[PDB]
Amino acid sequence: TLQKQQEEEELKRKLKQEEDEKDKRKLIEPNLELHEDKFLLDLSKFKIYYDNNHGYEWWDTAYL
Amino acid sequence: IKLLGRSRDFFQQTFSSLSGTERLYYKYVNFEEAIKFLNERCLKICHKFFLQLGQIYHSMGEMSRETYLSGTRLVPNCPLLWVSLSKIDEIDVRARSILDRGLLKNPDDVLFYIAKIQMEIRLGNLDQAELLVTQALQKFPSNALLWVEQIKLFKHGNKSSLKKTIFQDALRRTQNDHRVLLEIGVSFYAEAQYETSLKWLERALKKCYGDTWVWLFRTYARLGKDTVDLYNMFDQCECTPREILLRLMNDK
Amino acid sequence: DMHNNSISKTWEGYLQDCKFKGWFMKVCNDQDSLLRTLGQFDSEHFYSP
Amino acid sequence: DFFTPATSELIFARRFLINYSLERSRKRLQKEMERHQKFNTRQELLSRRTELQRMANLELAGSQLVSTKPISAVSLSTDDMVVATGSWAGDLQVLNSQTLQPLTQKLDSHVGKIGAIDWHPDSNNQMISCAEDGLIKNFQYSNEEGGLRLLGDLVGHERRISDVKYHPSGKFIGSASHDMTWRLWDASTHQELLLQEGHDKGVFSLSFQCDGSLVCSGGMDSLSMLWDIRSGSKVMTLAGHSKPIYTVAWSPNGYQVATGGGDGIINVWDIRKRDEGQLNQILAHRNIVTQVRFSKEDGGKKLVSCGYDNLINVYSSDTWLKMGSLAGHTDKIISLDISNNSHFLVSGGWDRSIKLWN
Amino acid sequence: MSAPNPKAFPLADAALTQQILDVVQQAANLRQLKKGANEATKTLNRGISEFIIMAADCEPIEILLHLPLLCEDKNVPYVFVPSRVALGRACGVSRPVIAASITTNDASAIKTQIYAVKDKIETLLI
Repeated sequence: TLQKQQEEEELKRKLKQEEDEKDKRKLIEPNLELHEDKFLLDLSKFKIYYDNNHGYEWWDTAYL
Repeated sequence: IKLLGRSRDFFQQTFSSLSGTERLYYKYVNFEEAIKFLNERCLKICHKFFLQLGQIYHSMGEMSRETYLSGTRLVPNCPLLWVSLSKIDEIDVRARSILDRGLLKNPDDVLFYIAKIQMEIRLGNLDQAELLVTQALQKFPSNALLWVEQIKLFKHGNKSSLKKTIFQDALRRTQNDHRVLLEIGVSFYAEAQYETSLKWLERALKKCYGDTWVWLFRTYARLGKDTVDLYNMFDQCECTPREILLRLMNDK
Repeated sequence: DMHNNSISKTWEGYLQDCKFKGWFMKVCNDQDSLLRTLGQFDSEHFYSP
Repeated sequence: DFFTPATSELIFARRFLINYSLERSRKRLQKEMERHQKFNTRQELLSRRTELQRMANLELAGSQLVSTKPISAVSLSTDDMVVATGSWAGDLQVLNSQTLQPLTQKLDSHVGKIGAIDWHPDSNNQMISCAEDGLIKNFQYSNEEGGLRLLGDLVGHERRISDVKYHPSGKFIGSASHDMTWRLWDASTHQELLLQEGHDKGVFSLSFQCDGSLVCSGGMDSLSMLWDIRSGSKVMTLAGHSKPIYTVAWSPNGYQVATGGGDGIINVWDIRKRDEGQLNQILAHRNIVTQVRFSKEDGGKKLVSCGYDNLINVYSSDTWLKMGSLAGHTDKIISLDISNNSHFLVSGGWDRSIKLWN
Repeated sequence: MSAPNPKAFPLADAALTQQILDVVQQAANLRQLKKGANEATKTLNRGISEFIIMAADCEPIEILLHLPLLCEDKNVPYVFVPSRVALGRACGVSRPVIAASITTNDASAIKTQIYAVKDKIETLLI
């Protein structure tokens, strides 16, 4: 009789997983193809560049 | 019921309880019909029904160009959809982009060019029309009508030399085609030397169609007297047709 | 049933240096290992989602 | 190699540049800093998506006729109210943007083939045009007058001058031609401040930056060569291209640049990262590329590309995914600009119309 | 070579130049070619031309310099190849030939080679 309970466990778990997926989809709705990763703003690199410069771009840093 | 109708609405109604059928029916409902089309048509190609619509509103009048905007966007093949739509919008140009819009959708057909040419001609600037011609003609060239406007463009086309040679090639490329033959004979006519035109005129007639005859009898109208017999050939070329010929004759 | 199957040109053009020594047809099941498979030749962008 | 100083006062100008540069850039960079703070992923994720449809939306409204020749250069005065249109006829004129009916006035230049025509950065009553003859032109567009008129003349390219641009200052102008030298002039006095060398073929195209410090220099050798102005220092130089570069496009970002040319492929050169984030290849059209633009306001998001493909494109500033193509024309497409408000699109071409887009 | 004429607009390089002249000579054998300035000029007004070629080494350059102007008007691709004598040999003529013109035909067997060349031409014109 273990076949019935087992199939309920596997099937229900798979459904729960896929539903978690689509839930993440409409939830975000960075995606993947959307690559939205590159829309994100990292204070890390931008900043550490910023004061890393002597503070003004990297271009004219030579002068002052 | 047609030639009899030509001199029976109900018999078509019971014969109707009994797609070009309901079409000719709509043609009957013409001389108001708004319900007849908005119902008998709404079952139903459809493009002719659009035409008749924008004709109705057209003599009425904007809702016309509205419904063109409808059928056009619904069925982008028969050009006269746009040709009309534009042809209104031009008079109120924005019209071009309407032309081009529909064009790029086939585009690859024939007419839309001709449309665009004539629209420029009608509007002005023959000079671009030259371009449009030469382009579509490079593409197509076995297409006659192109050669027609090519020829018209020398009426006031004011480049005098090549007309000879062009009449030449316009002939030979096209497997000499009656429509051109006319157009040549005309360009003689609207200038002079009406007899010169004749050999062309008849020369096409042997390939026949009304678009000539009116000219033919304008030529006679400048010379004349063969009038009576050739009416037989007209009787072979087929409604009040004698009304038509004599009608358009009066235009000139 | 291929009547749904459709082929179309994307484009054609020039390239600084070919990273292809020889021509191989293959599969990568996802888009990712597929796009990555392009990206080993740095070719990812050639595909249009 | 030769590094030869001369003619101070431009160094003075360079002095000027520095002060103008750092400030704006600083402020600009600072502002970009601010945005990092906000983040809010799902805002952008929606907003981007929204714009996508509008971009997919855009349609031709009405076109026009202008001249009988290909229409070589179009543009908008910064107010987005008028189109500067020059062309192979050697003719200029200015048209009503939103609308297109007929025009302000059609004045024929004294030159016969017109590379590009460009608006003063502020007053917006003034234009500049690069020519076939080796002459550059400043004009006055008068009010709603047809008052297109000489504001002056500029001299000394011995080839066709393929491009000219106002420096975001407005005192400074540049021209890339063929003579394999790109020149930087004072607007006001109408005087050359610079003759730059260093392209092994003609110098085809030109771009400044928002911050005004960098001028990217496009050339006919497929080498996009970058220049600090104030020092006249070649900084970085970019071969992504086989066959000559045509459009040198610049982001309002000020840290990014696009290029297009004979290859039929666009590169996105992102500057600062400089190790490899470098370029990114956009397979672009086919059949060359003519002009490329970022949305002027908004820092640039959308990319607009005009090739001979007869199409015109829309690219995302980051995925650089091809979003949509717009069937615009019967013929090949020589030039384009875009509403600073990003709601319209103006193209011109061989087919000789000038077409407006939604 | 020499300092090429600043009036010379699009000027093919070698690898193209080959493909061009080779198409010319490929044409003369079918006498789908038409040679010489005046007779190019005819072909244009008649509108039957495919593309053009013009010797850019020519003596005073204006003598053909209407041809470009005429061509934008009729909208036809046109090039300059650097060596006239080369063009001359390539056309079947023993003697300098300043400008020469392909013509139009459908059944023309080469028709492809022609097209592919027009393609590679317009690419130059900006």
